[PDB]
Amino acid sequence: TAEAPRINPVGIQYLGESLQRQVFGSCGGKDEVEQSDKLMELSKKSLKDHGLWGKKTLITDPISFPLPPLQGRSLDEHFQKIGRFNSEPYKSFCEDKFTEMVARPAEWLRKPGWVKYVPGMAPVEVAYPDEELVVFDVETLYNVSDYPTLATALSSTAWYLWCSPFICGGDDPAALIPLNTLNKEQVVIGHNVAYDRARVLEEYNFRDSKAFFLDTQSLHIASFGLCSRQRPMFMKNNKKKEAEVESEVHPEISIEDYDDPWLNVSALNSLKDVAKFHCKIDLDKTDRDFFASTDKSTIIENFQKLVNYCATDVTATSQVFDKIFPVFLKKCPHPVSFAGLKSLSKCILPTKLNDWNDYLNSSESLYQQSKVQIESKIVQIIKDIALLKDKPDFYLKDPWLSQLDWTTKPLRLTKKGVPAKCQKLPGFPEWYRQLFPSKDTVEPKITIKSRIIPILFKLSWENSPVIWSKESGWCFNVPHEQVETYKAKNYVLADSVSQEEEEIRMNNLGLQCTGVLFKVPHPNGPTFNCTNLLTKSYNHFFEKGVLKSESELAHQALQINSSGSYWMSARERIQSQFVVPNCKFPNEFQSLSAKSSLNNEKTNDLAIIIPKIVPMGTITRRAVENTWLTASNAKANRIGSELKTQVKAPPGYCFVGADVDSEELWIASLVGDSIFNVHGGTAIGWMCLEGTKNEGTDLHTKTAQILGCSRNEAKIFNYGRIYGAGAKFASQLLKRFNPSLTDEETKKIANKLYENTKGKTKRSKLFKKFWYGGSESILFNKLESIAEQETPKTPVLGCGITYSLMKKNLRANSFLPSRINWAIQSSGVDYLHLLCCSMEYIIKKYNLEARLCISIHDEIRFLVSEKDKYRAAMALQISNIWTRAMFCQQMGINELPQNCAFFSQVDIDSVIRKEVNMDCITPSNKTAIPHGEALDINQLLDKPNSKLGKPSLDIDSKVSQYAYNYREPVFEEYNKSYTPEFLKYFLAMQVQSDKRDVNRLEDEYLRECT
DNA sequence: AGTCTGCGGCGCGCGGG
DNA sequence: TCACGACTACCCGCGCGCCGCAGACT
DNA sequence: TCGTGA
Ligand SMILES: Nc1ncnc2c1ncn2[C@H]1C[C@H](O)[C@@H](COP(=O)(O)OP(=O)(O)OP(=O)(O)O)O1
Ligand SMILES: *P(=O)(O)OC[C@@H]1CC[C@H](n2cc(C)c(=O)[nH]c2=O)O1
Ligand SMILES: [Mg+2]
Repeated sequence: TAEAPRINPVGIQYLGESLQRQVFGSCGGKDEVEQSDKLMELSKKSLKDHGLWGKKTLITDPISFPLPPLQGRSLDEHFQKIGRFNSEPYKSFCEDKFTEMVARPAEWLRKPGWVKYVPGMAPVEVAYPDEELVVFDVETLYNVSDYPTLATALSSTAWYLWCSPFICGGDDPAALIPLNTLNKEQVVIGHNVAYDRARVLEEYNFRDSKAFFLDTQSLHIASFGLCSRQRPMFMKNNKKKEAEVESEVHPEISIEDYDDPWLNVSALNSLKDVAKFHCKIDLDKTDRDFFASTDKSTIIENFQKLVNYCATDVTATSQVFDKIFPVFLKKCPHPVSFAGLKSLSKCILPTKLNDWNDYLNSSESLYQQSKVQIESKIVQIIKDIALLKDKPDFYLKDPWLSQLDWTTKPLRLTKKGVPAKCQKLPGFPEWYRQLFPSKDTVEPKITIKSRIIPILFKLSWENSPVIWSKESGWCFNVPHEQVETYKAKNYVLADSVSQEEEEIRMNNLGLQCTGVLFKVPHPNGPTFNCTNLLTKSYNHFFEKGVLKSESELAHQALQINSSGSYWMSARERIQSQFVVPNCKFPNEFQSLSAKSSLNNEKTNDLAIIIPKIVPMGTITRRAVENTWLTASNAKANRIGSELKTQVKAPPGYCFVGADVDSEELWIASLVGDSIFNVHGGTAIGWMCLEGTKNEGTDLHTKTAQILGCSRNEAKIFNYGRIYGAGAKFASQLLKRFNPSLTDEETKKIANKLYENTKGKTKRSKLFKKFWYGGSESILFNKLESIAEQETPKTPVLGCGITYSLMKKNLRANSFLPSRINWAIQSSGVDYLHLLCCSMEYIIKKYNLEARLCISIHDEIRFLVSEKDKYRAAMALQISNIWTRAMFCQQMGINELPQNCAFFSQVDIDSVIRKEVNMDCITPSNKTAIPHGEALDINQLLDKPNSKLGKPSLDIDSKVSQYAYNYREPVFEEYNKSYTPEFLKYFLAMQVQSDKRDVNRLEDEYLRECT
């Protein structure tokens, strides 16, 4: 009949028989069972205390379908052989690189194209360099055009120079450098090589390239570290640098080297700093002004100097790479990292030109037109106050008008005659003079966020006028009789210095002071000062009666400067993007499919953008790019927020994408559950695996429904709790989420939640400090135990830590939390690398037409033709199940839950938007977009023509030749340090919920020790 | 020699991911 | 009685206020 | 870099 589900002692389902056999082979161990009775008693006690024992779980029919066979007995061997197969030729080329350098030609010849210089022979004109490894550099004349001007390259036996046709003659500046990328496999090394890659001619194809661009910066980022932390690690480097610069003489003993030894090891990212650190070479940068000139005639002179400078940069980059590369190989010895770096290096974005131009024009025009009107409105009222010096009593009476300073500056005479020099304006108000930054300026310069406009439009708080003070930004006067009442309302009293100072301004005019000032609350209640009134998060107080507007214009001035913040932030970066149309280069836009099959129909507009991505830009080996990974999603009231919508696929092609769900939380649950050897051993693991995203019963949704907030807000709350936060901080976030809640209530909720979540703490001389009585106590204790280790490594792949963060380098100013954050975030990077390697191998094996388009952290997208659309999704699911199985096998568990094995939904679309059923309507864009589709696993299986085709035997024959070496997992050497009786006693104390029991257990171990 | 009179780098608020 | 001990993490760029200096007429 | 409890 039908198959029977497999359930462990907790109500958790495992995979079916066929999938178990195909993935894990045959593995069964009764030794886990042998000690499991003790572990199960402790786990049972915890699950009974919190209330999770006996609760219902989701049960689903088993899934079984055939899978491609593995290439090894275990997952580690299979991934090792695949990783070596993907990266073999380039890895051979990168090693055994030349050490000695070829001398330079005495004279360089200016002629268009590629010229080869070999010592002892005449120069030769060549079409391509045609070499396995070169070092490369590009220079551009950026004020005139975006296209390159000259380039040079160094190889093992020759020197090469490329000169543009523009400088030789003519007036057409559009040209690109050819390198024969499509037909020859080669490695190109260079600092910030993403800039250089966008200039190569053969890169503008939809077909996959055969060249690997390697970046020295990312290698320096990953190994030897840098001052990434803005204040903890970077400011220190800056202060020691300015101390070295100022005082030329160096004392024998440094003043603070003992406190912070790590200071010596770290270095800055810019290539000059890397060169002077590693290779002790000084580089001058003076020539960069010559390429700012707007005349091609100046480039004709100083040609020799510019060429020699570029060659010097090439030599410096080569000698820097020679030092960096072996240490990177020593830190990260698994081939999967190298293959993943190669995969992440190459990306492409297709788009259209006229659409881009229309988008830019619309956004800019609306932004300027919105700004001008409100500025004019405010100038018009300032003019009348400017003439109101006469009849001083009128401004004297009004408190806001009284707050204005109406003094005037007298006139100067030199030799009894007026200089009329360095005089702003003669005998005009002093406040009005400040508005003008220069004499020549005719109209006052006034803008939203200026400090004076909350006076120009009168505004009140609790029907009380606002007054500015030196120590406290804004304060409203409150009568004495109600002061305790405002203390009841939790309003904070003003500082004593300001209260003493305000008496003089009150007693002047003969006015009287019958009240004390009360500070206007900043969003943060304690020790924060309010500065600006038109800022966001003041909108809730606005129109509630907490803040009163006598001027309706303020409301308009609030709507403007809130519909146009994003465009103000990003207009520069967006408008400066480099786009290349198809009409300029007709022969280069080539389809992904090998068979063209005609039907081009002379497509009017196409364009390609090459994103400039640094693959490793953080201590946690994450990638950086300034515009696209930091692009905002579409919003109804924000002008120009449809950026990612501009990417479109060419006809006959589509985008297939996926996103990982609850990644870091799942990794944390796994590393917590590793000790028990059973999935769901901890309470937080059971509260992670309780349900699925589709049914709506995930952990984040439950947190959202308990706290009454959105799912994103719950995500912020949970991640902040996990990395380490405070109850006051969490209560503050609850105050942001709902403005109608009294502070004491939020504090009470935060305290009860944290008391249930974390639990109590205990300090003992044998067992150091540990947590007990909490749901996530074991997860924490394991994290601090692994953070303290001498040589920390990533649990999955054994990647080492940077030199700067090592505890030997730091004897003061220790940074414990960064290590905890680093381990998990790095594990996420390892997940991404495994996904990319598996997808590449499957694509190459089954001859699918596919190429990676973009990968924003968890999110991954591909460009796939119409015929192969479902096959890519099938490959994605296979990649996901392999990656999850590898993660479980490394920790010591040989089983996997069924619910978390596969992606929830895989989406097929034509443009880049977050959800397929989104209209994406902005103030600039008034046209709806047709919907795509999203499929789960069953809807993927029942569709026809979604199965893989016939394989190729030669690929397996090539994979089979590589070798495999056994390695012991990282947690085993950690566990062999501790003796088993100490382990059983430590766990037995960690499960107790009362302090007296823990004391008794400690004494019982002391008696057993004898 | 005095007498003011601008001025660009540094740092903090404030938004995007 | 002191010994921790605190504390979301990883990134990007723009606008306004402040200060230690350069520069044009007595 | 001051603050705090068991
Ligand atoms: N406020 C945040 N604080 C710390 N880390 C964050 C934060 N936001 C996002 N991240 C980190 C942790 C996330 O697992 C990871 C990916 O972002 P995100 O997609 O929002 O989480 P997620 O993978 O659980 O989404 P989902 O489950 O809906 O697919 O980056
Ligand atoms: P955006 O699409 O919103 O974010 C994409 C990725 C997800 C993870 C990373 N990230 C985003 C945000 C908003 C954050 O605060 N911290 C992150 O690490 O960027
Ligand atoms: Mg996600």
